[PDB]
Amino acid sequence: EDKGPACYQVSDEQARTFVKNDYLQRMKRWDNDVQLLGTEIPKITWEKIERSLTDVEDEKTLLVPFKAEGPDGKRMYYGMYHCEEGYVEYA
Ligand SMILES: [Cl-]
Ligand SMILES: [Cl-]
Ligand SMILES: [Cl-]
Ligand SMILES: [Cl-]
Ligand SMILES: [Cl-]
Ligand SMILES: [Cl-]
Ligand code: NA
Ligand code: NA
Ligand code: NA
Ligand code: NA
Ligand code: NA
Ligand code: NA
Ligand code: NA
Repeated sequence: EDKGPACYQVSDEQARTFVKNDYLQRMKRWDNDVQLLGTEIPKITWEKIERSLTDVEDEKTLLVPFKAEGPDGKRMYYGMYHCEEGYVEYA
């Protein structure tokens, strides 16, 4: 049923490798964001990934925050990695 591990199995490094690969892939097609940053390949700097103190084995999403910077812009992103399913959502 699961195309993916439980979030408590995923290290911060694995979480960041996935969100980075995913975001850079989708950045190609996101016009508003590319025009904003002025590049399809921004530089990325990570923030602290906060995990729940309680119900650790039950967490379904890891929040992976990062700034993406290009020549014309810098913007904060909140990647919601849904670990068990194989995807990220962005707010
Ligand atoms: Cl960093
Ligand atoms: Cl992060
Ligand atoms: Cl977090
Ligand atoms: Cl779970
Ligand atoms: Cl749940
Ligand atoms: Cl922030
Ligand atoms: Na299952
Ligand atoms: Na996955
Ligand atoms: Na999970
Ligand atoms: Na890392
Ligand atoms: Na968009
Ligand atoms: Na989280
Ligand atoms: Na789903």
